Amino acid sequence: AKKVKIAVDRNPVETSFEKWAKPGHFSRTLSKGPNTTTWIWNLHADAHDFDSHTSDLEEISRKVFSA
Amino acid sequence: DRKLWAPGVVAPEYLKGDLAGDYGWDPLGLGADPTALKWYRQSELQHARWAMLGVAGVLVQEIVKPDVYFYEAGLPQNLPEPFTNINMGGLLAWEFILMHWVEVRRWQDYKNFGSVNEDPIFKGNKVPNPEMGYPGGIFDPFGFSKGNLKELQTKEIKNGRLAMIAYMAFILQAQATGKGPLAALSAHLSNPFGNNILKNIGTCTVPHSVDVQGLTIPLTCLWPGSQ
Amino acid sequence: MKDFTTYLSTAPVIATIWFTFTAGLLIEINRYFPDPLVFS
Amino acid sequence: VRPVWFPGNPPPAHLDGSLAGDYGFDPLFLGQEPQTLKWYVQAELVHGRFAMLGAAGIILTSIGAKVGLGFPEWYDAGKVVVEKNNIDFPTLMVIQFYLMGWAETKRWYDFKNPGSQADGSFLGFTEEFKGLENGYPGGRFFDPMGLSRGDAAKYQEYKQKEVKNGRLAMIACLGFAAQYAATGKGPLDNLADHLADPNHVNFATNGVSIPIA
Amino acid sequence: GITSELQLYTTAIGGLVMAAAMFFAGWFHYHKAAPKLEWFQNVESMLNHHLGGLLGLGSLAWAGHQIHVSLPVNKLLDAGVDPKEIPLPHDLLLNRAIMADLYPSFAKGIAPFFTLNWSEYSDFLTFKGGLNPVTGGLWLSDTAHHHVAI
Amino acid sequence: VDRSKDQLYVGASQSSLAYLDGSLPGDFGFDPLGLLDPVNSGGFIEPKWLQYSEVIHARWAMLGAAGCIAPEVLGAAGLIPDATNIKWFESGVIPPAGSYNGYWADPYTIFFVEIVAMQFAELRRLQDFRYPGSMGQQYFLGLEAIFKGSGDAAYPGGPFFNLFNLGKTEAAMKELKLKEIKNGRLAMLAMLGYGAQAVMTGKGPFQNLVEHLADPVNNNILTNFAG
Ligand code: CHL
Ligand code: CLA
Ligand code: CLA
Ligand code: CLA
Ligand code: CLA
Ligand code: CLA
Ligand SMILES: CC(/C=C/C=C(C)/C=C/[C@@]12O[C@]1(C)C[C@@H](O)CC2(C)C)=C\C=C\C=C(C)\C=C\C=C(C)\C=C\[C@@]12O[C@]1(C)C[C@@H](O)CC2(C)C
Repeated sequence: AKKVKIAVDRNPVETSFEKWAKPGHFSRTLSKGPNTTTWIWNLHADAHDFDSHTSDLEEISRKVFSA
Repeated sequence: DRKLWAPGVVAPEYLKGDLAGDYGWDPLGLGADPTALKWYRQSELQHARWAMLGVAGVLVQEIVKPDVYFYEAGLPQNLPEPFTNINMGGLLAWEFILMHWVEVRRWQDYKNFGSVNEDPIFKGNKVPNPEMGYPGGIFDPFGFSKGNLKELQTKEIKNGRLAMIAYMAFILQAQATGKGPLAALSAHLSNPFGNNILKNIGTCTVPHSVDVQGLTIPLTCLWPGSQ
Repeated sequence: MKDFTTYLSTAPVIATIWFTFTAGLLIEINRYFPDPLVFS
Repeated sequence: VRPVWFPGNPPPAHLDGSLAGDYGFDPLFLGQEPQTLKWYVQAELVHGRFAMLGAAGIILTSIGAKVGLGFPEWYDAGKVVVEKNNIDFPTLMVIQFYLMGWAETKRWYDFKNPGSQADGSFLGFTEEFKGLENGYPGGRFFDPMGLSRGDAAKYQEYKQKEVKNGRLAMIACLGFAAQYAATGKGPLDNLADHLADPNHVNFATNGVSIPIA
Repeated sequence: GITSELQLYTTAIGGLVMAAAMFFAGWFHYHKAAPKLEWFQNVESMLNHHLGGLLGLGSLAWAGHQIHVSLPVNKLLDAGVDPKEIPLPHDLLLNRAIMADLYPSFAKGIAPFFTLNWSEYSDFLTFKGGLNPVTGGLWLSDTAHHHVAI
Repeated sequence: VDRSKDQLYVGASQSSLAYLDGSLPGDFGFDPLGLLDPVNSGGFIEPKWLQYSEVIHARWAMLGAAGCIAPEVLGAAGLIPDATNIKWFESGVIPPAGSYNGYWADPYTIFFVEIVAMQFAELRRLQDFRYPGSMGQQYFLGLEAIFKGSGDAAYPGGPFFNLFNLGKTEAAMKELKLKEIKNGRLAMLAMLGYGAQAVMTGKGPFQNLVEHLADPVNNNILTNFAG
């Protein structure tokens, strides 16, 4: 009988432009940077595929809610 | 062990009875800075001493000349016959020159205690000036300073504080009722209930502005009373 | 601020500013010199 | 320790109080990079110094207008001066950019390479253009009275005074523009109106600043 | 019931404030206070709020606008009144006398609602069906009873 | 919500007793929605902000409840001129409902002074919540001496906000806080009553009370649905 209640985590992530300057940060494969033009398309194709960036359901849900 | 302004209230640390008339009253904590407390103490003496002259002048002037209505006594046409309609510009010139000298001397004493005791023109003359704000000497010809000076300082400040409250009562009463202090007192006695603050508070009897020898001077009441 | 200016240096941001500038220049020229067909 | 624009908020790391007029006000972190902060420190001083000249000039001429000496309002002086004196505006504009361009280019390459303008290239002057600090030329031309070469403690006090009067002047010059747009009258014309009836004559009643009024 | 470009302008400004609020909420609920996984899995609670709270109160609130703003304004517009001469929506809200002229049921206040004399509101809660002959669209009185029922 | 006093109110639940241990003032166990649960709290929904907000709402509501009816009571007793016997919603706060001409300035001119004054009062109060004790450090004309706080945001204390240092003992202070919260909660309901009664009847709170006493059966919420 888990009670229905508000549950959050405080300051889960930091607000910084650091990752805005590192394309592909969300994915392990693309984080290394481009070697072929195929990398550029892969960046946009997998940007919103949250379920493949992380295997954590909680992290996926939080991105969906804010998106 | 001295009595305080209210029962069962802790006095501030910096108020330990050194100064006269010390009830440990400082809700805004303006005396926390030791240097600021000295300056505010001087201004309390200035307001206390000027206010006492103000209250005495209004009351005595009312008795001798009931019709002058001190609030309007500043107008040149209301001045005594020798000075009636004197040029206010020249009259102000005397006050500025004379008060600028006297007040700068008092100010320099505060900045550097004991520097301005000696007379500038006639060498040799000096005042004791035992404490700041209490020059003594020529300012105390009768020598009342000798004796229990601490008690006299207490009497001065307590009467001076009462004068400050009393004088601003004269101003607000004149603005609201248009009568001097004694005149308003007589009015209350005649009709205590019909004539009191509950009725007069809503009216301000001061004109918006006056013309003093061709110069327009703005005037105001201390509250937005119904003109 | 260093990272933010790095973000503005990314290819999509530069292209947007560059073509916004390039387009604006061409649009403004045709506003003051309408209908250019021959150098003359 | 030192006072800040928002009491209780710690000052930013990149603002350590060394600069004049530092109150730790940089909410957008525009000057986080040390080299960019030098550029803005000088930009603020140049903006502040021009505003002080502008505000003093606008105020003085406005007093001339009210007293009746015949001065035009600051927003009409340009047209009056050109027409009355028969001056060709494009020639006057060009002359300004030659004189400003030469003087302001020298200030530009002293920022890039400090001390470069004091090499004697310009008419043999070798010490009047060396520069003392960033934004503070010094020297016997820009500082003839040597108030920057006397007491060190008081010179730091003046730097505080210069920036704060400069910031105040910058705000005032914005007030002149905003007041003219809202009211259409001169600076001191607005001041006279406010003193007449302060309660019923101000921005909340001009019918523009608060449209919902 | 929009009759002036001022009313359109105010909605646009409100739209931008809502847009700013939406972007703040996204930042807030990801970088500041992010709900946990157990929060997202209250499907029973979410349906209750989204059925009675989002759709339910949303329909009731819009019925309030139609009953108090759309119906009076469109009744006068169809009658041929010049748009600039129509009463403003807040005048209709504050003055029950004006509403009574258009719809006499308003003269009785909300007592019929609580006394279950719902037939008193037949003049503005209709079930006509068909299309309004003057404008060729559905009766707004029908549309109001629709959103009240919904 | 059980009226009056009691150990627990009607809505008290075993779930809410987990964290409601009587430490807070007016802690009667009433939290059916469990908004004060410490576990996994964040944002504004946390015990410290919610308890702080209730006190702030209580104090504003108490001033509002007494201030939204005093003009009518004083006007009814003849202690103020009839020109100022005005319903709370016809003072000027809602011009469409009614506005009063006769203030010293246009109501928008007065509002700007309200904005500036409340910016200082409210942002300084906030900074003591974010950084406890921070308002007693930076110079503020010597007034920082009285803004040092007491560690608990809702109860600053100090020489001014605790002018007469009441509740010196721990037991006494708890009773005062409880009395403050109950009066504050009662005033919050009274203010909601003023707002609801204004819409339903269109009259002032004092008028509604007088009418109810006249014919209690013929004057109540049920009869006001229609007129
Ligand atoms: C190759 C050509 C060449 C170019 C493009 C430049 C360009 C420049 N030089 Mg120059 N220089 C050049 C050759 C040389 N310069 C110098 C030595 C210098 C020095 C020492 C300096 C410059 C500076 C400058 C800059 C002035 C900016 C400005 O607004 O000037 C505005 C121009 C003027 C005010 C003068 C021209 C005005 C007008 C066109 C002519 C008017 C003539 C009439 C007789 C006027 C009479 C008016 C009276 C009667 C009221 C500019 C970037 C200055 C600078 O910015 O340094 C950082 C500077 O200090 N140059 C020498 C000698 C070694 C050169 C030799 O070839
Ligand atoms: C919360 C207090 C309060 C407020 C905000 C107002 C506001 C107003 N009053 Mg009212 N008034 C009040 C209380 C208040 N009054 C009381 C208690 C009395 C009885 C003494 C009056 C008697 C009164 C009169 C006779 C008139 C007004 C008028 C006015 C207007 C301002 C102009 C004026 O002359 O005011 C003057 C009013 C005052 C200076 C009262 C100040 C009260 C302070 C703020 C509260 C503390 C008072 C304290 C308990 C001492 C009371 C007296 C004492 C002897 C016991 C304005 C609408 C005027 C009006 O109607 O204009 C159309 C007007 O003519 N008021
Ligand atoms: C200035 C504020 C700010 C800053 C500095 C950050 C910083 C960060 N955020 Mg956060 N975020 C913010 C605001 C901010 N966020 C807001 C307002 C929201 C609500 C939407 C979010 C929601 C959010 C999520 C859900 C996530 C982050 C993440 C991140 C990280 C990487 C973000 C990135 O790479 O962006 C660079 C990306 C862009 C510049 C794209 C911008 C997209 C926006 C929505 C505009 C869309 C325009 C649209 C396409 C227009 C039509 C196009 C057409 C005309 C062609 C980083 C720590 C990620 C993270 O932490 O991963 C581990 C992550 O998953 N943020
Ligand atoms: C959500 C939809 C909605 C809303 C918001 C309204 C709103 C309104 N209707 Mg409408 N109505 C609706 C749906 C709605 N209606 C529906 C579905 C029907 C069909 C059955 C009707 C049928 C209907 C009729 C027949 C009438 C209304 C009327 C009214 C008005 C008065 C109601 C009344 O007496 O309230 C009584 C009291 C309250 C609602 C409580 C008010 C509580 C306030 C806001 C509390 C404020 C507290 C706060 C702390 C105080 C401020 C403090 C601050 C300033 C410091 C009001 C504007 C009446 C009217 O005047 O029409 C012109 C009317 O006669 N309605
Ligand atoms: C899809 C929408 C959505 C959802 C599901 C949530 C969910 C949540 N929010 Mg978030 N939030 C949203 C939108 C949403 N938010 C938006 C748009 C904003 C920007 C304004 C915020 C700003 C925000 C903050 C600042 C906080 C939350 C918090 C919370 C949590 C508790 C919410 C709660 O109990 O509220 C119950 C509601 C109230 C207490 C307030 C009720 C009154 C509000 C102010 C207005 C409601 C208007 C109403 C819908 C329409 C009225 C119609 C008419 C009468 C005018 C929870 C995880 C809190 C948190 O993190 O807790 C851990 C928290 O601190 N949210
Ligand atoms: C949240 C609190 C609150 C608010 C916002 C209001 C707001 C209002 N009240 Mg209400 N009121 C309240 C609480 C409140 N009241 C309470 C608790 C009471 C019971 C005591 C009253 C009793 C009351 C009455 C009896 C009247 C109002 C009136 C008013 C209106 C005019 C206000 C005015 O003119 O003030 C005047 C402004 C002040 C009192 C502040 C003066 C500020 C100066 C700068 C102070 C200077 C001090 C001086 C230098 C040194 C001290 C001097 C002193 C020792 C003599 C306004 C809508 C009036 C109204 O409705 O008129 C139509 C009215 O008649 N109120
Ligand atoms: C100087 C003065 C009056 C001077 C009057 C003079 C010269 C009058 C002269 C004339 O009248 C004559 C004779 C005749 C007329 O024909 C002409 C004039 C010219 C009109 C009054 C001061 C009057 C001064 C007053 C009333 C000051 C009151 C201060 C108070 C209450 C401060 C309280 C606190 O600051 C503390 C101490 C500590 C903090 O912690 C808490 C708070 C509460 C902030």
